Amino acid sequence: TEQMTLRGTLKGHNGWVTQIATTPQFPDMILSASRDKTIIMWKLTRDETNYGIPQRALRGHSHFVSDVVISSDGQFALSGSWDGTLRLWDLTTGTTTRRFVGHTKDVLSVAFSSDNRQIVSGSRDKTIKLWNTLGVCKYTVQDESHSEWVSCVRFSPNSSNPIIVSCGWDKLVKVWNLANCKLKTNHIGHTGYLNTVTVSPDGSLCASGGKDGQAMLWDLNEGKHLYTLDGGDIINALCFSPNRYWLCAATGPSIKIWDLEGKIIVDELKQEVISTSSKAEPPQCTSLAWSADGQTLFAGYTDNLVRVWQVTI
Amino acid sequence: MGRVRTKTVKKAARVIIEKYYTRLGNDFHTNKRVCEEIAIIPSKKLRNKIAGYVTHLMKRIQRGPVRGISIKLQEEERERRDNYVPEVSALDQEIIEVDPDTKEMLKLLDFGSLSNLQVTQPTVGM
Amino acid sequence: VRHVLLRQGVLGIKVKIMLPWDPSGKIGPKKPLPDHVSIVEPKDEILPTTPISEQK
RNA sequence: AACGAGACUCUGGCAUGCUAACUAGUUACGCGACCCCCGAGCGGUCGGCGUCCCCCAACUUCUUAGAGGGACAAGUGGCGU
Ligand SMILES: [Mg+2]
Ligand SMILES: [Mg+2]
Ligand SMILES: [Mg+2]
Ligand SMILES: [Mg+2]
Ligand SMILES: [Mg+2]
Repeated sequence: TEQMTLRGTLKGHNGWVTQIATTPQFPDMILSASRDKTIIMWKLTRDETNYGIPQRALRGHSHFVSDVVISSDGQFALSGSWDGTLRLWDLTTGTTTRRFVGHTKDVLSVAFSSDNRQIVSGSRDKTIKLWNTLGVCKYTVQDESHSEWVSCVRFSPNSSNPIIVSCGWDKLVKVWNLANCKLKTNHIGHTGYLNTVTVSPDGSLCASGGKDGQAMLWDLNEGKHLYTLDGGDIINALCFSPNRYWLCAATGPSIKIWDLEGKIIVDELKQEVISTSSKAEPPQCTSLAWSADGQTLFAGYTDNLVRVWQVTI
Repeated sequence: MGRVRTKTVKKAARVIIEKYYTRLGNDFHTNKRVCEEIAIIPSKKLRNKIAGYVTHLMKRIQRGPVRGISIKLQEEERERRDNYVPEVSALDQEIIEVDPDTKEMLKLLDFGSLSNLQVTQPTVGM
Repeated sequence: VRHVLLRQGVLGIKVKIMLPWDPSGKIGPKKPLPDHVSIVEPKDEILPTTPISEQK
């Protein structure tokens, strides 16, 4: 029985951890963005003494850091912030070499092209925006778009047809046709605003979630609601596994993992008992990201910690 | 210090929750943005205090109902408990039995079944 | 404020008027009174929803 | 329901984030010049002192002043019908 166990904890932050990034070129490096205006590049000494140490602390931002994603080669980081800007760092020195300016309001998420030639972002402005790596705004989808905050957009690692998926607060999913930027299809349902959306490595699914508490699956060429997984309280962020047919979801206080063959819980990852005197005793989980290995996941919580979980038999 | 919110801060925060309840989560910095979008608060200082009472009220409403806010999702669970209760499919039954001075109250109204008898301890209460 | 001369000394006049919040206009001022929060609310939210998927 | 209280307006405290500056600068060197060996060196070079002179160099940390951001009893623990 493939079962997750608490491997170790990472510590050193000063606010909520809101995103974690990983890349196969470097297995010892991990990038975590936070709610204290800074992002942290770690140095994973896998010794159980402390599973890691903060290597470098990138700075320069005026508000919360909502999203972060590494380049395809592991040398550039792109981060998007509530101050309404994106910064393209340089994960050797620091020194943001390029920055992007135009969203009127908080940037809620950003995504990177697998050939590192297009950048997409969505915002409280109610708009999707597409950019060159020189920071010129290439296109703005103000029409045809959501009517509320564009909470998360993603790039499809598809073979040839370039399409981007979007999930917002008007409780819709919208798939786009690149090179013409018209709405391919919609996906309706989802009573409650939406928090994330994420596609499988090959691209056939979009495990989306939100206030409904449930994770819906969708089809990328057929265009049907495949099925719903019932999650419980609320779904902060969802992620497919790199090397298996698994989906992991971060429910409120605890993580849930599903096998899609027969649509069944593998396990719920909890945390330990505490003597806290209150409603919402658990710090909630915010965002989680598999490794490139497929042998460990990190998940960031609302108590300034990043916890590491490892698979065992 | 003080920190006693005025009635113009405790009435915004009451209307807002009624209208927009499904946006107002449980953290302060997201509410500080939702409130800024939905209503027109003509100051930063007032906006923050309104969005700071909204969070108090939200934490309280994730327990039992509060007596100033009528939200849709919490009416129906009371409407249920008024439509019927989980206790019985029978009535509380007609098959119930009583004691003297009522047998003669019925003897002058003509009943004849399903009763009992016990002449009570022989002087008034003590 | 004004003065008035009558054959028995002077009277004074004071008049104060409160302008009625002309939005963007010229009859009164913009920028309503500070303690004037106002909440807007739309409709047409029909929740009836089974996961249908339109295609363009 | 109205006024007063409060909200409000100015000011003080924080931004190595933005806007941008020979009527504010800094760092660099293009400099060069003065002076001392004051240290490697010798005295130059390596360096040290400069409200000494420059740049059609790079930038905005210090200066100036505009737009936004930030604090809410918001988080955690007690006392509160
Ligand atoms: Mg003040
Ligand atoms: Mg000052
Ligand atoms: Mg000087
Ligand atoms: Mg200001
Ligand atoms: Mg308390």
